[PDB]
Amino acid sequence: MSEAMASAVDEAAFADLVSKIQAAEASMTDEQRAVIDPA
Amino acid sequence: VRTGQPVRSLPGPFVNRVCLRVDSGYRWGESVPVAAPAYLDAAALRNLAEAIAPTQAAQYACIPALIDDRTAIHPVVTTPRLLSDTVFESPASAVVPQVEQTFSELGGFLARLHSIPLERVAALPTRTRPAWLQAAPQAADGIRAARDRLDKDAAPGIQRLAGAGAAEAPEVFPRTVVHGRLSTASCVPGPAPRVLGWREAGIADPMADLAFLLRDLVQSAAAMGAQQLQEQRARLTAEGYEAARGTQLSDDEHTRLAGHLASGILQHVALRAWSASDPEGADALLRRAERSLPGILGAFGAPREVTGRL
Ligand SMILES: [Br-]
Ligand SMILES: [Br-]
Ligand SMILES: [Cl-]
Ligand code: NA
Repeated sequence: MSEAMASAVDEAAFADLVSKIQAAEASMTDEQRAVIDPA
Repeated sequence: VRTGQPVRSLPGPFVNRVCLRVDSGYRWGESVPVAAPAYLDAAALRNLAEAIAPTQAAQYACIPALIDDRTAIHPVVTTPRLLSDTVFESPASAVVPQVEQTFSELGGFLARLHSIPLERVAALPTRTRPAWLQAAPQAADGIRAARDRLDKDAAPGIQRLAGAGAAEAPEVFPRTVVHGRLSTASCVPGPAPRVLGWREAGIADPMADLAFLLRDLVQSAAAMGAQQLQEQRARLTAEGYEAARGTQLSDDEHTRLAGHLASGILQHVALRAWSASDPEGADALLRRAERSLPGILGAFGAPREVTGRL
């Protein structure tokens, strides 16, 4: 892969991870939040 | 900097990591580029969490849930800072005692992790090599080829420790739960430090976990020059591990530790040479690691049996 390709792959992989974490945070219910983040 | 947005991005050859600011703190996520059975699945992560839960290691273990086969989400932590931010700091800033104490706490944490009986972790695989190399056998062979092309005279002490020296230790010793990727970039610093990652965990040599942690001290000493600070961190790590375990490391344990550490340095420099087509830069890194390693192993408490090999 060229440098332009490698940068495109890295940008896409990073944004996909951010989107997945954002989606999980937005949609997790209080019961799921209770299991992952206990107090 | 706003809630719901990424505050840190840590790309890597084998894993991408992001820290999202959220309402309740800071949420780490990780992705790997291939779905591979080498990475712990949901059941293995649950089995390991269940085994850690009744122990003194529980407080530190921030074990993720899986969104999908490639993607992990961690329990929230209170800061986006990482121990690596201190270890690789350039230029120097003020020593924060509570951050430095993280090394003693990590050594104690690891001693506790390494005491979990194997019968409580039936889902964990034996780690015959790091999870990331087992997931990508072509990368492993390429790194091995680049490592073979390293100048054998650049770091003769590191070569001895990784090769002939490592083989002198007995092969029969207790294998333990290992975290598998305990770099300083996977540690949230104290007070109340937390350990991230976990999908590379399994059953292997406990000395490999300590070696992986010490590698960051060697690399930073070589690259940034704070040799004395890195040596003190190494000494604190050993102090915490030995105090928690109640027994000092044996000569055999030190031989295995030094072998994993020296091999890890060679893997690191070989990766730079092969990932970035930089044989000459990797050579420079290796020669500096050769100069930094003796003091770090000495501070950790390694005997002349190990440090005699240079
Ligand atoms: Br889990
Ligand atoms: Br490696
Ligand atoms: Cl290194
Ligand atoms: Na001996």
